[PDB]
Parts: sequence; C-alpha cells; structure tokens
Amino acid sequence: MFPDGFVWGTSTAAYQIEGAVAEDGRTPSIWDTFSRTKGKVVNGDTGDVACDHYHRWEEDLDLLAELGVQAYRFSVAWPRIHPDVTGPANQKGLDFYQRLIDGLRDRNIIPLPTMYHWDLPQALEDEGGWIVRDTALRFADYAATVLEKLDGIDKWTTFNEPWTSAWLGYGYGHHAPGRTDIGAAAAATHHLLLAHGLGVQAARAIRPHVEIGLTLNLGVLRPGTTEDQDVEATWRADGNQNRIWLDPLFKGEYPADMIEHYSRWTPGFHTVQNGDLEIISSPIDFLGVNFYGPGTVMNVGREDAARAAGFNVEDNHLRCIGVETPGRPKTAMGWEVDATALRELLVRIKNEYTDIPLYITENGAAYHDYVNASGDVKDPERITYLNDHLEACLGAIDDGVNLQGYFIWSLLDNFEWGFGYSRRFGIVWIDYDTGRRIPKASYRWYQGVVATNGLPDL
Amino acid sequence: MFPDGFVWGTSTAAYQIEGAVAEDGRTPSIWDTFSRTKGKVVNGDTGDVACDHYHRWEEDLDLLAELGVQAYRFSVAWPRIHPDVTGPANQKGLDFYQRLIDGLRDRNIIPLPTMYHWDLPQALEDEGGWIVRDTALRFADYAATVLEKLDGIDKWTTFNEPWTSAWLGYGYGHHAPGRTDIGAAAAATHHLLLAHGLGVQAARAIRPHVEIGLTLNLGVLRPGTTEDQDVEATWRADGNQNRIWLDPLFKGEYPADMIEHYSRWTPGFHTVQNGDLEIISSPIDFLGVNFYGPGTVMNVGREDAARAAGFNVGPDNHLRCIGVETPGRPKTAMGWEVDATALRELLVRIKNEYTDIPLYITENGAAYHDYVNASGDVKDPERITYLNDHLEACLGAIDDGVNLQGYFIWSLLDNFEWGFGYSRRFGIVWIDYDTGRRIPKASYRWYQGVVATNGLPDLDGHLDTLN
Repeated sequence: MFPDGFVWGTSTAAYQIEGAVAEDGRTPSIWDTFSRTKGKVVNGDTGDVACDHYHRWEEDLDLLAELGVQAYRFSVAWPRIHPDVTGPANQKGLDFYQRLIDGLRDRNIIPLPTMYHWDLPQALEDEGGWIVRDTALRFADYAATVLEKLDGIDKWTTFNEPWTSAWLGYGYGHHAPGRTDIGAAAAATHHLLLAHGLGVQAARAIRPHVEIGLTLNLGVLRPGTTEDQDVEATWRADGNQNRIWLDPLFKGEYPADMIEHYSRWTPGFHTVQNGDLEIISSPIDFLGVNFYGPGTVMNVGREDAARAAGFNVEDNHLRCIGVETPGRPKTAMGWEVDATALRELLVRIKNEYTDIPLYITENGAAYHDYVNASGDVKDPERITYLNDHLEACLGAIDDGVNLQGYFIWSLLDNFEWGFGYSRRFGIVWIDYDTGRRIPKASYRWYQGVVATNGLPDL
Repeated sequence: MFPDGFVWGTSTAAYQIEGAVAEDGRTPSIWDTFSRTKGKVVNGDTGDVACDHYHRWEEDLDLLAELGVQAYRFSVAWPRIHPDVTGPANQKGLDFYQRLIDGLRDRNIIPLPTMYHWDLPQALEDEGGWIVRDTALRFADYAATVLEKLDGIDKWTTFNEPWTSAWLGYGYGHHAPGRTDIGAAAAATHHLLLAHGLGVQAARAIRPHVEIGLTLNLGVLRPGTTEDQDVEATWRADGNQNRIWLDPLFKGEYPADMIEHYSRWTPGFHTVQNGDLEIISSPIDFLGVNFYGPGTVMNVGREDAARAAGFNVGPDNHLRCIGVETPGRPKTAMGWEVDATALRELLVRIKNEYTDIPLYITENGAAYHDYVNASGDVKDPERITYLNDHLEACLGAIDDGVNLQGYFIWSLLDNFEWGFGYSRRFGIVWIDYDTGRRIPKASYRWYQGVVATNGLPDLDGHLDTLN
C-alpha cells in the first residue's frame, strides 16, 4: 500500500547502544557524568557497556540485512571524533564509523548518520554548555570534520530532538546536564538551532553533494475543554513543543507570543543576535519527525475541571497540565496511544510550514518484554502500535503529505536515558549481561512489512 | 529489632514454579486447561515449563539454605498426588515432595506445605468443580493421603486464598476454571471452607501432633467518601473480601447481611447443610495472612462523585460497588496501590474482632519490571522499599499486641503470575526461563541480611549501595 520508493528503516543513538565509553580515546560526554551522578538514573545505570554495539557492530549490520531495510539511522559520537574539543580529529574515532558506513553500503543499506544525539563533551559543558554561544560554534567545527572525513554519506542529520537536549537538560533537569533553569533552556533553544544552521552552512561548503536536515520531536496537543483558559494553555505548550522550532526553521523568526512568554528569564532569547535567524532558517532538504503520542492539555491548577470533564490526572512555567483519557491505551512510559495524532501532525507540517520530503525518523513504544520458556520474545502490543501508527502514515500519504520514509525506534533494546535500561523500545531483545541479540515478534512482523512494502492484515 | 523466635521465610506455588505438567503421570489441573484456552493468560502463556523447579528442586533448596530462612512455604500439587482421584496415590508424585521435605529438614529449613494452591484436577472440575459438594469431600480424602504419606511436616496449610479460587475462578472468570456465575462462586465459597474444615479434622485423627491452619487474602477497604452510600458500599465489599471467611472460621456463622445479599443466586449459600458451620469453625492453630495493598471503594454508578472527590477512575456488578484510585499513592507493576500502614490495620483488626492465635504473613511482596544488566545483577530498590515499609508496619503490629510470629516473602522465584503469565515478576530471585538460570536479586541479599540480623537495616542507607 506504500509508495514505490518508500524508505523503510530503524533508528539508534550513539551513547545508547555503543558502549566502550573510554576505548579509542573517547572522552566522557555530559551523559557519562550525568548518569554517574546519583539519583539521576534508575539503579545508577550508565552507558559503559549497553548493547556493546562498538564491538558487535557487524552482527547488527547482518540483522539489518536480514530485516531488509533500505536505510539504517544512527548517531556519530562527538567525544569519539573530537575527544580534544579544540584539538585535532581522533583517527580511531573516524575509522569506526567509516567501517560501519562501508558495511552498510556493502549490504545495500543507506546510512543516515546524525551528528548530535545528546552526547555533548563535558569540556564544553563545564564552560556553560548550550547556554553559551561558544558551544554552538565548536559544534560547527565538529560537524565540519565529520562532513569532510567520513565518506559514503548522501543524507545528513544535524540534531536529534533539540527540544529534549534543551528543556529536559537545562529546564527541568531530567536529562543531561541536568539543570533546573528556564533561562538556560531558552538559551539552549537558540544555540542548538544556531548550531543546526551552522551545520547546514558547513554542509553546503564542504559537501554541496549531500542533503541535510534535522530531527524534531514535534507534538500534537489538544485542549481538554473548549474554554479560553484551557485552549490558550494548549497554545503555549504547542509553541514550546513545535513553534519555537518550526517558525525559526521555516519562516526565519520566533513566535511573538513565545518570545513574549520567555521575555522574563535570562539569558534566554536575549542571546538572539541580528542575522542568527538567517543562519537558523538555512534551507534544509528534508525534515525528521519524532512522534510517540499526543497529549490532552489544560490550564495550570485546573485539575477539578479536568476530572469534571471526565479525565484522570518540574514547576509549571508553561502554565499547563497534561490530563489522561480513561479508555486510551498507555505504553510502559505512560504515554497515551493515538495513531490519528500522527496524521494530524504530518498534515499540519504540510499545510502550515514546509512541503519538503518528510521522514518519520523515530516511532515506537516501550513495553515490558521478557524471554519466555521457548526463547521467544512476544510483544503483540508493539506490533499493534507499529501497525496502527503506520495506517495513519498511509492516510497522510493519501492526504498528499510528502512522506518518504519511516524509522522504528529502536533496532535494539537500549539505554533509555533517565530510566536506564528499565524501558525497552527495540524490536530486537538484548541480554545485557552477555550481549546476545534476540529478534522479537516485531522484527519478524516488520520484516514482512518491509519486504512486501505494505501492512499485512492482522 | 524483631522478636527472638520470629520465623522468616518465603513462599511459592505448585503450578507456578514446578512445570513438568505431563511427567510422571501428572494430570491436567484447572489451570492447565484454563491457560491453554484462547486469551485467558497473557501471550498465551502456560505453566508447562515454568521455573522448571521439578527438575531444579535441589538448586532452589540450596538457595533457600543460603538465604538463611527458618521456613519455606510451598504447594503440594493435587494432580501430581492423585491423577485419578478415584484411584490410589501416585508414588512418583509423593516421592518428589517427600524428597523436597527431606531436603528441607536436612538443610534445617522448616517445611510449610499447602494442600491446595488453585490446582484442582480437571476431572473434578468436569463434574461441577467447587460448585458441587462432592469436590469438598474428595479433598478430605486427598488431605488424608498427604497427611499420612508425607513425613516430617509439623505445620500444615489447607488452602491458599479461597477467595481467589472462588470469586476469580467462578464469579468473575479471571482465574481457572474461568466461569462467570455468582451462585457458583458463592457455592465454591462454602465448599472451600467446608473442605478446609474436613481437612482440619482429618489432621486431628491422622496426625494429632501437627499444627494446621489456612491462608486467607484479606483486604483493607477504605470508603471513598464519608457518606452513607459509599460507606455501606464498602461494607458489602468488605463482606465478600473478608467477613464471609472470617466469621465462619472464628464465629461459626456467616454474616447475616451477606446471606441476604447472596440469597438470590443459586446454588450459593443454599448448599449449606446442617452442621457445616461447626466443621468450618474447627479450631485452627494459626492463620496465614496474605496482603499486598488496600483499595478505595465507592458505590456503583458513582464515577462522577469519585472524580468530584478527587479520585481517578477507569471507563454486571453484583456487589454494587466500584474501585477508585488515589492519584498520589505509588503503584506496583500490577497496578496495586502501595500503603504499608494498611497491613498494620488488618493485623490489629484480626486481633480485636476475631482471633488471638499465632499469625503469619504467608504472602507479602510486590511486582516490578526487573532486568539483568551488563554487570549481571538484578537491582530492585522499589521492592526493597516495599518490603521494608511493610515490615516496619509489622513491627508496629507486634508492638500493638498482635500475635505475629512469622513472615513470608512472595515469592522465591520469578514465576507464572497466573493471569499475567510470566510478564509480571514477584520473586527475590530472577529467572531466565529459556535456560532455567537463576539470579538472586538485590532484595535477596537485602533479605539475607535482614533474616541473619533479625532486624531492619537503614532503608535509605542500603539503597546507596545499589547506586
């Protein structure tokens, strides 16, 4: 049912699956130090070993080959390429990824590498991190090195979810580096987008050749009630989630109301200099989209109207709360499931912002899997999840949205950040103590979807 | 911190850990046929292989000895002992449990076997199951067989959670045999209690010196509001959960208000013949107590007033009452609300309203989503936090004057969690089912110290060693 040249695939990160945090001269990133700080990650889990992808890379390529995907999305580690941030390129770090790229090209699998998947070197974090403009500058120097040295790449991705690096990392303190400062996150918002622009600019100079875009975790947010108080609150969360990223990238300006909302904090958007938006709005070839589930939104301190509307129910700077729908399915993360939201998102991007090729670079869900007596890992709710969301994509394509790809998160059960290894997104099960790869029911089901280029009827 | 002769232990069940369902002449139990039915258990799971404790019994005994516990609860499988109930005892079945009991005493661990843990033979179910009276009689013969032919047992248990056997099995259809009939469950209620009573009396004649009791899963139910409507709705829910068991056992009568409530369904409590209540109320030496957490109760069709009060609610009802979730309180992997202070109220209530006999927490524990890490460990801090808080409440009960003389953690092994298959994990020992491998969790090492020191270490301090 899908188009002729539809790109199937699956996504991973660097820190989440690679491991070998010290091998070949790799320096500790912000997640090395954040995970080793107590109370930050469940059970004090770190990414020292993880899936051990750094050694078992050739096994994972063969899994991709047997799965039969057209493209494999992954991340290149900043601390591997430039351990010395200002210093020269570490050849050992460049050799690992080139070998990975070459292996993928051998199996006729298109590599889609990401420059930044939240693993910022600690040395830049000590000097302010994304709060300061300097870090955005030395990303471009990192980006340029990876743009020039690594060959065999046609498509590049600058950033993976700038919202999470900034607002969870500096705003709420869930992710690395783990600060609780609004002005710090609003500053990171600009400098991440700026560093994206510099990455795109670095691309067009070194490699006119290659297409380059970025990955965003955009959200679909719905008002719980139709009152002003609740609808306006939905508009604030929408702006923070989407519009403070989409408007700069595709219209060269920040939203008026979000700038007005974030006018209070410092540094924040005081770091916005004249000419930055022209850098940020550098024309990109494609847009990466990360969706999981929508969110019913109401105003802050509006719990009674929420419960009176039939719903169920870290400082609220956005002045809005999320509310739960009783009947709606949830994942192991606690996120609601509604495939129709993915359609609403892709159609909105088509209409309001950009008409460039779109790729679902990250779509999946956590479920509590286990190896049963026979040795199989049965996850029917993940298959249902992937299937339901893919029929939404079929609808978006029927609507006329330029959707040219889909990527399942993830290939492997990985280090799920704040929750450590206690949440599993992969379609391939992992025994962390041994490093064994057990394909789940999803892998087998997805293999049929990929090969036949369409969804089998369950 | 705890009393001197306090008995620490841990509990298991027959069908949940043993496996080898079609070996040595063992016949299908109700959970054999139930789990093999379409869409009764998660992912179509059964107890065919399970923890493979039937072949790995000696390994688990060694774990029990290394854990340092004074006792170990387990279930003796009815279908393994009497494949055909009309027929004689399967010797191969008897020798498995005798060798297990011998191994327990050789490792100086007190054996506390349970006659019935929900594995009623399928042949008995086909003839009505616990609905009919003859099933209760056939149990007395079964109890007689095990009481006689198994040596080394000082403390016996007749039934593990009659409520779950009756109401989840015959009333709501969530458990084996899977029936949805109120009269059937009310009948099973009486015949389970009757089978316990006959089992107690059978003990007095065959093994005079042994102590015997039963295991009940009692609940602590709080009214959602202070209105008459919800308080009385909780009183109905309390009758089903607690009082239609406690009053027959310790008062020798059914609660009048519950008899009036259940009179409309047949067979129900019309199956009560003359002199049953005296059999049911046969004096028992101890009472097994199961508790996992409380539940807030409100009247039926009162979802709106619940949300108005500040609760969360989801989307027949013979008890005419619903459950509501207090949003603030923590949940386990099951979804059950955690509140250790409720266990203290339950124990004190049993002391005041009913009996002063020795009590044992035969089942207490929680389910969480454990995982084997790169270091090979299975750290479960929330389970340590759970057990600690509940043990702190036990020390309160013991201070209050409650005759609590023991404590058993559910469970020893990550086993077949009935309806939820292997997807939910309760144990203190992780299980790799595909190989059969066993990995003691952080709770095991925590409990190992608690049992050894006979007291609770600092909770926040011990969590620091698990990072």
